[PDB]
Amino acid sequence: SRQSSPQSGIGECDLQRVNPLEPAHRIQHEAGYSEIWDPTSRELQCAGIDATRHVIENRGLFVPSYNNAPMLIIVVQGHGILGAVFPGCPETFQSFHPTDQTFRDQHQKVHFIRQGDVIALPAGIVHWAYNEATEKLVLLVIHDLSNRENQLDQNLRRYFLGGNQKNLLWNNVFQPLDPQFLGRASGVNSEIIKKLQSENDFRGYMVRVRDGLRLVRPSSEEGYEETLCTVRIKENLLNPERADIYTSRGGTVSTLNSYNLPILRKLQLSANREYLYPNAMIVPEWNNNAHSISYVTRGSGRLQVGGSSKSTVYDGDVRQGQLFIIPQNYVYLKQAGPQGLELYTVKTNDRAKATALVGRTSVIRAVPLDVWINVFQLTQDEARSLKYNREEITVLDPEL
Amino acid sequence: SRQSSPQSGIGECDLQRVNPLEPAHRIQHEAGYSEIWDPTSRELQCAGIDATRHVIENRGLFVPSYNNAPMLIIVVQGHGILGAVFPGCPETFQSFHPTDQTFRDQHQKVHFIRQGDVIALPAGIVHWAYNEATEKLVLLVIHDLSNRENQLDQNLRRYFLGGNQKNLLWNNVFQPLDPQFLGRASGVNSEIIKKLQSENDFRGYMVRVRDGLRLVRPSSEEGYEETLCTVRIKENLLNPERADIYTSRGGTVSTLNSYNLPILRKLQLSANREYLYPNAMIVPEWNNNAHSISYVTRGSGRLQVGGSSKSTVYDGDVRQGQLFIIPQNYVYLKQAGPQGLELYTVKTNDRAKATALVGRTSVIRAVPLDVWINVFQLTQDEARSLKYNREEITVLDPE
Amino acid sequence: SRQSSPQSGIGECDLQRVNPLEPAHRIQHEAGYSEIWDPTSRELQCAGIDATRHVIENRGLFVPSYNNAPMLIIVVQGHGILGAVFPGCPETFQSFHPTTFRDQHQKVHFIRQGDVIALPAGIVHWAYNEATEKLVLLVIHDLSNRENQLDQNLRRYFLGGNQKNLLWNNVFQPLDPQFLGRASGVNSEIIKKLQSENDFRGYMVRVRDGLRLVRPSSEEGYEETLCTVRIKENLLNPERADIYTSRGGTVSTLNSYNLPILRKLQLSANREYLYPNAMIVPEWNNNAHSISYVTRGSGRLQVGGSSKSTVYDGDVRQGQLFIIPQNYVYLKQAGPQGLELYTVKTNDRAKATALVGRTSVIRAVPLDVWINVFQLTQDEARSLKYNREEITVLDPE
Amino acid sequence: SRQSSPQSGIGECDLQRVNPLEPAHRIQHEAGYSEIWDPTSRELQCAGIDATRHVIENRGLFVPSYNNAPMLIIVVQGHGILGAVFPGCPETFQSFHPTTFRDQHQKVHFIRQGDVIALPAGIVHWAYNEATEKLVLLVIHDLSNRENQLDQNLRRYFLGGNQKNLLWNNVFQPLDPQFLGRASGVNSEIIKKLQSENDFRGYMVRVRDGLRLVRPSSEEGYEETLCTVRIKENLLNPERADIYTSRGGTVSTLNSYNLPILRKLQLSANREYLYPNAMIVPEWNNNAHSISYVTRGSGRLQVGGSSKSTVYDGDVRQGQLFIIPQNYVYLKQAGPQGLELYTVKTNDRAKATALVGRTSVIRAVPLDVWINVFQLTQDEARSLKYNREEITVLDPEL
Amino acid sequence: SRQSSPQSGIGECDLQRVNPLEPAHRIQHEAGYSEIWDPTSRELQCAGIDATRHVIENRGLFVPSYNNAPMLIIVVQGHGILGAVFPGCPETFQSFHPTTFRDQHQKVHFIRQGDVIALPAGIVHWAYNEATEKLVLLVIHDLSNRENQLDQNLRRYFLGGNQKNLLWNNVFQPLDPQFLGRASGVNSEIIKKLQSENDFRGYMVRVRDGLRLVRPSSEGYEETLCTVRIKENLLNPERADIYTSRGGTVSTLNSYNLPILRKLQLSANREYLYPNAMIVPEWNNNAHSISYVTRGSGRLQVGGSSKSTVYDGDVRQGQLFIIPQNYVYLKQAGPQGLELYTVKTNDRAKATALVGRTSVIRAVPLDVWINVFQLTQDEARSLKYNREEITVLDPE
Ligand SMILES: O=C(O)Cc1c[nH]c2ccccc12
Ligand SMILES: O=C(O)Cc1c[nH]c2ccccc12
Repeated sequence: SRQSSPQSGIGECDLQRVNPLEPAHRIQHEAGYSEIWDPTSRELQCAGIDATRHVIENRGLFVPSYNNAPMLIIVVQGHGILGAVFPGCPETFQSFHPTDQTFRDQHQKVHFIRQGDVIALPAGIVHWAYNEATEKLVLLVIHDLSNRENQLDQNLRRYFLGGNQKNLLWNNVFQPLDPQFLGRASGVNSEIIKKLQSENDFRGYMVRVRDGLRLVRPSSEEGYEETLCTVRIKENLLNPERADIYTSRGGTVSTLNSYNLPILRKLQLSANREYLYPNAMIVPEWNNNAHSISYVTRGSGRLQVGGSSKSTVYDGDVRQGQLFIIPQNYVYLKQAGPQGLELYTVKTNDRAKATALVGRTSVIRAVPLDVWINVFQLTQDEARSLKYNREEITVLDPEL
Repeated sequence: SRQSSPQSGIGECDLQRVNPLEPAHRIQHEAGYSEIWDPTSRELQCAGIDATRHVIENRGLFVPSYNNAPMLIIVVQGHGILGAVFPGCPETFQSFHPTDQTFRDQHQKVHFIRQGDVIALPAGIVHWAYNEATEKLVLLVIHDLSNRENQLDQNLRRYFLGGNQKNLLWNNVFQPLDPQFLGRASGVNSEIIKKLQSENDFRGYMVRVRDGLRLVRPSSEEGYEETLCTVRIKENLLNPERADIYTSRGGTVSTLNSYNLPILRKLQLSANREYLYPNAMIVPEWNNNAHSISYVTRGSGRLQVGGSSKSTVYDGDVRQGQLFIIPQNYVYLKQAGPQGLELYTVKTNDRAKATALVGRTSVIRAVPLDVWINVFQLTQDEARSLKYNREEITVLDPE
Repeated sequence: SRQSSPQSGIGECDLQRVNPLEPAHRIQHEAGYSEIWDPTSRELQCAGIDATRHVIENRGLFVPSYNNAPMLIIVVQGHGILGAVFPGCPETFQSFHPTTFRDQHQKVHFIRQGDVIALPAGIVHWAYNEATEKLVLLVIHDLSNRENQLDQNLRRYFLGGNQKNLLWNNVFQPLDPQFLGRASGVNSEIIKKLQSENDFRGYMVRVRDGLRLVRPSSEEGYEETLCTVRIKENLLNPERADIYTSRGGTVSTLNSYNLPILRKLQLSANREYLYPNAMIVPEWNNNAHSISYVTRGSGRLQVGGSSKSTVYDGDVRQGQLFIIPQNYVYLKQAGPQGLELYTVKTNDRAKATALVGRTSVIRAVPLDVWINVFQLTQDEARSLKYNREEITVLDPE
Repeated sequence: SRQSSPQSGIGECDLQRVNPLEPAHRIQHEAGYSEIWDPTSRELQCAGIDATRHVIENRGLFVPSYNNAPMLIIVVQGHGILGAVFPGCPETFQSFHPTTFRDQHQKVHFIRQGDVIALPAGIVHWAYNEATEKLVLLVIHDLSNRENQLDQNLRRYFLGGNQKNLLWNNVFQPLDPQFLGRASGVNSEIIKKLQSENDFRGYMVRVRDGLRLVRPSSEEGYEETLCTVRIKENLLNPERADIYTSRGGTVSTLNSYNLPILRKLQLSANREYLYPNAMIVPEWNNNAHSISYVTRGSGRLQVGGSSKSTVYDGDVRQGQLFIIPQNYVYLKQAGPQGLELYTVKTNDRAKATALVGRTSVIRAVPLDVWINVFQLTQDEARSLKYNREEITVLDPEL
Repeated sequence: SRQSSPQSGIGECDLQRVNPLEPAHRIQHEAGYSEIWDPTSRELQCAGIDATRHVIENRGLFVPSYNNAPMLIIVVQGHGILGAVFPGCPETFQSFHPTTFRDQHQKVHFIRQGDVIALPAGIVHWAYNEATEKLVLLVIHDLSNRENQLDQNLRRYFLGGNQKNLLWNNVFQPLDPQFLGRASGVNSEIIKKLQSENDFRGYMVRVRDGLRLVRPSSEGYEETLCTVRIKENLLNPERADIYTSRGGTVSTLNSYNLPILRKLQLSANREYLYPNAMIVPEWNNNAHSISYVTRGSGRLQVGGSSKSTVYDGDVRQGQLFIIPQNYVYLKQAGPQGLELYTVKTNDRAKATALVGRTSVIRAVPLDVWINVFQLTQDEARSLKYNREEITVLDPE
């Protein structure tokens, strides 16, 4: 129901330690593989999320599926096509030729995805993906299990329209049905339905399309179908020109919330891309209204996290390919190593905001100097230095 | 609190089986009876609902009560009068005559209910019902326990203003109170209060009104009181003319959501009525954003449900009087038997939507042909058959 | 996550007993103390709240902190200053002389007895007692609030402080002073002072010569809107009454039609003042739990629940907290000194349903329903409707 | 544009007189007629409305059309079929047999006396009368609505029709038949039929053989939500009453707490039924103009405005329209045959303020204010507050 | 005030004719020029809009200004940098070296051909051309918008500038320099530079060796409301929302795409038609349409309230045309195709089709049209079904 809770330490988010995490299981398909982070880790259970890394080979088709939880998809590498189906919307990508005959077809709009895209999809919505590039298409999918859109319980379901094998709730939805019953409903013979059920077809859930996928797509140009049915699903965060915060020699923050992408308001999710130059820092801070789930796409650095105890919750490296969860209100500091550091972060609220302890937007600045003089037993000059020594907002220059 | 959960990889809604459910327990009153579905069934626990079927006889008055959860009430049979009390609104049903005398009275608006009506009531609202007719008035009540309006825990409370019993949380709220204390508050003798407590009453919670209930109701015509206090509480779904989908020879769907009945937006519920002619079907589909709770009011059919396992969750018949629950995102197929099939369904969201696997609105059409060719290993002809063979939306013609 | 439940059919709110509660644990600081109600009590876990009574001595400073749950704060006694920081807003209380009165900071709030202050989760707040009498704050944290995505336990995360299972901590302590120093651009020895290790004054510190801040003197863009949100309203003046019955008393309600921030927080409050022997009509809360604190006097409280047996029937008095869950019927009568209560309710626009008086459910139902249900005569059923002509506050005559 | 104003204090609503009005022009069609109230009357200009009475005879089809202003349609008499088209919604009334009963189209609505129907600007609608008695539609268009970005004049754009300054036109006529034919994929002589070349039936045509529609038979995605929006509600049954005073009569209110589309449209309505000699309490509309149509009976209406002299004190009777602007005080009493009124108000959640009865402003103000303002005794002031125990509808024998 | 009306049965939008329009006036600057469409034209007064085309030369800086009306800006050609200031937001583009490379300013936006930028009334904005080719901005100001509480005329208030009936002014000129200097803490000689009264470069100035900005390069509320996206690019055929092979595309821009459009009550689209392709005949059900032809040409027919066509003729590159709410229209591309950018005066503006799968013809029962138009049943089926496209028609 709407009223759920995780499987399970005075409480499920009273974590004494957090660690960067790697995937715990790999599923092979014909045309790629899926790596799953352990859904039972305390970090993931506290954050209410699942995390998956799909790796789709060249000419690989990821079988359409729907989930019980909304998600953000980060395109980590590659480029391709994503489909998303809005039920009751007309098919507006149309070709009435020929009369390669598979070019005669009508379907819903398809989306051209590329590295740096963050794609937002509701629960219940069918989606699929196809890699048209030579390099692998790598999708990092964060499913928000605790979202109001999931009325089941705090476990991910993946319901596929097709597929078969080459504790997970992952299934071809046509399999548990009577093919004759489904056949009569669809107006097709039950042997067509047996092909939907994928009997004797063990390619997994990403299949190779040998000669390339044929679809209706716009060529070079050298009612509600216009509004609701056209909702923007993604935005690219990769261009440094898309930065919202920029400190020269320090790096960028590129935020993605419902002031940018409208569907995020319904989904109650946000994201960001942070790029740090070598040795640069993000100001120490906490998330005031959200958990943060970060994936390191490039580089490395040091992360320190503080919680409820006098002892540190984590103090160590993060590096490429790792995920890390920072719960709401835990304090954290990041510094890039010598190669820089690039992260994408999903946050469990729309309009997720952080509170800084350093810089022009700091809580230290906002409090009277004499409060800090008394609390910290500082002199006036020591407390001024605390307020004003860093003049940056959010992104710290390693050279100050 | 707001943060609750039921009694129940594995999860409370990870169901490998569902079955049609009949009531598990009957409570007999003087002027009718109440049948309760087992609240501990896995289906009900997952969907976060209770279900009750109240049968109110001729000249039967169902004692006023309030609950901790909002509800939809389906009028399965009969007709009668329903009261619902909005606190802080004035009494706008008014008679100043005479000077028999109980006709001199003021009370809030009463509602004239009939078969096919679906009535929506928030948590905490006092309501009551009466049957004027000779046929029984049958109300199917679906309480949404996981609703935000319920801050207590995932169990139904029934708090009656009167009544007496001769674990269910069903109680006459006056009984625990000190009658002297309540009488001093109310300005009445503590013996009137002991009549409110009804400690020696054997009639239960539906009482006979031998000579018929008298109230202030409009006669033949042959400020905030106009707006908030007037909120509409019901809509009738029975007329085929109220259909939103109609397929000749197949049947109708009549949907009830917040574009139809404004109070549903606040309650986060919606409802529909499906009528299938013999052997007709509703397209195979799943609910995107809600659980479904269906009650068979006439006829019979076959239902198949799929879930997360390669094996079916249910494949069998459904029959008049049975309740069945389909959780969010489970796929289901329905076909009417040889007498047709009528269902009313409550869904656990505002503007609940289904996604079809067949027909013009199908997800199959929406996806490029070549994806299906590749995924299912179909020919181009077979893929096109799959897209276009059924030209219906939602309700399938058996011919 | 967003989907949680307390450590608590036998639901967490199926309470066969309630009773008025006093705090169970006290924490001593240099400049006052903190009294905590037992967070494990069935009543508190049902209501989804934590309750704290902070007592701040003269010249005492309550170290800044933030929590995982929104709160209402009732100023039971005294007066003082309250800070609340909105991240990303500029410092608009400014002094540029001399060139610690040279400072810029956020707007500070002047608080006094009768104020109800509303703060979201995650916001840094602090408080200072200006007056000679103790400043007494009753804080109700709403743990089950949507703003709390962690679990159903309060975190108090302090910016400073140290000792003079609770999740109460100086957030600087678990960070590396050299790492935090580099980010802050200060020496690590300054960071060690933030960590307060060697400083054991607790979380309320004495300010010998009085706190110096930027405050407005006598006058004898987004900074103007979002950043200037109202955070409190005073409920004490009988003139702020919304319901008044002469010889009876007042109810002074605080909801989002009064204080806008309450809409986002999903909380409201009220102050009830009853003259000796007066009553609030019997009723139930139709969309909220109520958490009441008795600030003055005493009275009788009866609560009814799901059983034939009363859930409570007895005295309430000064200093006690009582919880009435959603839908439970209750009646209150003031004793011979009167009765003052402040109450917090777990909803935006919390509403009660009356069983007595001009807004009663009894009036709204047809007379012949009550005739038949209760086996009353017509005169008796009219008595029941009409004998009390008051709304909400009953006149002891 | 959005920023408009009428052709014509003394501002446009500083009205020294209001009168009940009758229609000023009749347009004859083949299969009925349309009666139009004078759009230049000061009352209609003030209220920002256009009022039309359409009379559709048996087997009369009112040609589909759309307007630049939203409307409330009151079914004064008869019953029939109404269609409204939501663009981009699928056709969910479907018949696949035989292999003009084989058709798909959008939902059609079965309309009857007492129905109030709400339609936005720009939506195509049409109606058909299958019954013996004439189908009588009173259409109130809200010209000043935000939905109308043109100017303060109604347009009536028909998809068909031709004559049997009003802006009333068959929209196909100003198009080039070759160009339109190419676009539609039909021969340009089919297009000439669309232009209703040589067809002079007006805008209600007779259906010689009766209309063949796909309509639900007896039962003895977005298409389910947005595309299903409720367009109407019946107000006629005394059981639907929101306010009832025995021997006095009823008020049945229609606003966005009842019919959700009204929120978007910023309109509301009500039906008032008064037994002989009964009254509606004197009052004013605090946030809307009122546009009332008398469907049955007769009565006395008095209106007060900004001057010492009454704005109107006189009879109203069946078939008359009367406009009461925002904040003008009014009182109504039924005649010896009772009085039935349907009223449109220019706001979502239109409310009135009562000078008499339990909801009155008199009750809300301290007694001593009225003692001092009116120079009454304490007893006279209590009489004023309390002599009428009714809310809104007054008992002629209280 | 909020209650206004344009300068001058009969009504301001009862148009018997519409025409494609070109600018009526050209204002030269040092580093570009501005072309203004006649604001008294019946079409523009009906639609409640002004239209301007600014052409900015290489290394030209368009002086910052603010207006009383919200606008959509179409980047017709070129690329550059646009600034927009949100008052009360912090400067988050920051350089602290050397110790004018050392500066802090608000975010700057990299604009390019195909971008549609949305700006509220009252917001200071400015633009600079990075490239060799001219930067060409087509600006549609929505005068009738609720954001304009003044009256139905555009004001252009510049922070600088001076000449090289329009309400176009350097806001510092009417101020006393001593008084403004005292407030600003600067000498009155700086304020006289602000006033620019002996500067004859106009409102677009040449920046000799490039503008020095803090901008990214080799790779609280400040993160939310201060970040609001102001633009979306419509040029890529892949951004298309409606696509008919051999016909063209429609790429729509409304508040389900770009959140700020909800507050502004505006939307836009780009239409690209292959040679001889059509958009289905239709009307705008809830807005006026203001179309600018960026490429190519075509035939446009418009119908209104009479039996006489309102317009039937060609539209060509560089021309603006207005279709009021509810007027019916048909468009066909000429032999080079047609590209249009359109601004519509509503949030979530929608059109109704007379042809194709979404048509009103399909939604109405067959027998209604059989009776209205005196068609055979086969004719009326042809009328519903002969075009199976939605919105964009295949010329074959
Ligand atoms: O109306 C039609 O003929 C096509 C159409 C419009 N909206 C639709 C949604 C789903 C499937 C088809 C359609
Ligand atoms: O812009 C500035 O220079 C100051 C400023 C404006 N808004 C702010 C928000 C937080 C901190 C500083 C500022």
